[PDB]
Amino acid sequence: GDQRFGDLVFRQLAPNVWQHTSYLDMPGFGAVASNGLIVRDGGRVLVVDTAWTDDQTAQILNWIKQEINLPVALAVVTHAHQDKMGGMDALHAAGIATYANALSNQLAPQEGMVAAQHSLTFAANGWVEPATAPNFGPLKVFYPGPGHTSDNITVGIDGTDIAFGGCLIKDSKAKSLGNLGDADTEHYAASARAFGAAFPKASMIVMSHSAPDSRAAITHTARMADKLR
Amino acid sequence: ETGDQRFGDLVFRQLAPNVWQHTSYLDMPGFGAVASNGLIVRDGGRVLVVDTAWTDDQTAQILNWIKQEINLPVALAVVTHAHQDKMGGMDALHAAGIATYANALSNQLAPQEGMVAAQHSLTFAANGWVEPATAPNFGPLKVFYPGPGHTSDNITVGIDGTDIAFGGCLIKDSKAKSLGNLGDADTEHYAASARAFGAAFPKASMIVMSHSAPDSRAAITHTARMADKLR
Ligand SMILES: [Zn+2]
Ligand SMILES: [Zn+2]
Ligand SMILES: [Zn+2]
Ligand SMILES: [Zn+2]
Ligand SMILES: [Zn+2]
Ligand SMILES: [Zn+2]
Repeated sequence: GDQRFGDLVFRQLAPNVWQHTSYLDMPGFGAVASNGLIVRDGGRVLVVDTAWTDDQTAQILNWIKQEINLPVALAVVTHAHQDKMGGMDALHAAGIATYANALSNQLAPQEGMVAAQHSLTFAANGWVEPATAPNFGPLKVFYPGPGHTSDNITVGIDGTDIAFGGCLIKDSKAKSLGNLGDADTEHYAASARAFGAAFPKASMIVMSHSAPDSRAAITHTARMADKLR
Repeated sequence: ETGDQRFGDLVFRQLAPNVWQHTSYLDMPGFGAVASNGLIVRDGGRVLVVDTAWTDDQTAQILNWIKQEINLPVALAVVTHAHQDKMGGMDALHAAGIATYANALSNQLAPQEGMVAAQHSLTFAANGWVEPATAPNFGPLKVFYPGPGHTSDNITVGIDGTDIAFGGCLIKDSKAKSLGNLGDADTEHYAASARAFGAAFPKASMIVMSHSAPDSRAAITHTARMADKLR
């Protein structure tokens, strides 16, 4: 089911949804995968997360041209770290409208990232303010609270079984929560639980640094996070 | 101390013709007391409040002093993050009929932090400035989100037409040895957030903060210098 295309891997998850995967060598870790999503919505394609690099991100656009052949209407990026935002220039070079949590955009310069063009804001219950998410189609954006980072956001894919936890969620086989360097250890557990509650019927949980898992990934992550506080 | 006024457990100091600092104290028997400061602003025929006191009773004491001393209606309050010193008195504000505003994030965190949420949520652009439709009829209050620092949700307030800017718990005074309550702090971004506050209110010469008396702009650069060491 995996398709190799250059140094990237693509996996179809549903009739209109694919997972993109890109790799970066990290000392002591070796080659580290990061996953995002590609969604076909009518005559448009919507992207969740860049690849680690601009060149890899341009390859996502090339793959889309070959396999889907619809224009990319927008991309949303799920926090200000390299695996999610490292390829912003490739999107901007291509004239693609980009969106991130306002806070991600504010942190981007400190994090060595290029800010997205547009900022999302959120209600007190975590749901995106819809005026700030123009023509997002099936992408349903939820801010679960601080966890992996202060700015981390999540995305449900309406009309499918899929929700995307980004780097907040790890799979049920994980022994750790990954990079906690920028994490909120007090609030991480509640944020993970809030993600689950926000998308209560998603059965396929996609995440940045594990292959897709069932809903146990959410609970297992929350329980690991309980031990941080 | 001369010129300061007392009402119950609260102390008030006039900082400018239309601006007072409110000070309340959390007593922890056996140790002493922790002061927290907020602001009261007279804006023509109404009053605006920045931050509650630690408790509902203390906050009601603020409101009664306002009635006694200023005798204008309190239109709204802005609270600057979801911790007890800033939001502990929300129920008293609501019982008094005062409309309450906080960062959306403060409102989201409030249940976990044991606080009552504000009635309305403020949101912010990527440059930190409040999205104006979320802060209707705020008069001279200019609300700025400097980034994560003391907490993820901390906001700051400048008072237009005055030399005053309020850093809340983000800013410490310029003789401080440390940054104080770092339990919920963002150690990586704190220094940048402090600096961003300074740049947002570049002409403010009186810096008001939660846990020190008013200082000059030196408080900002000292805070940032201390914060640089957390990284
Ligand atoms: Zn990350
Ligand atoms: Zn990641
Ligand atoms: Zn960082
Ligand atoms: Zn605080
Ligand atoms: Zn405080
Ligand atoms: Zn806390």
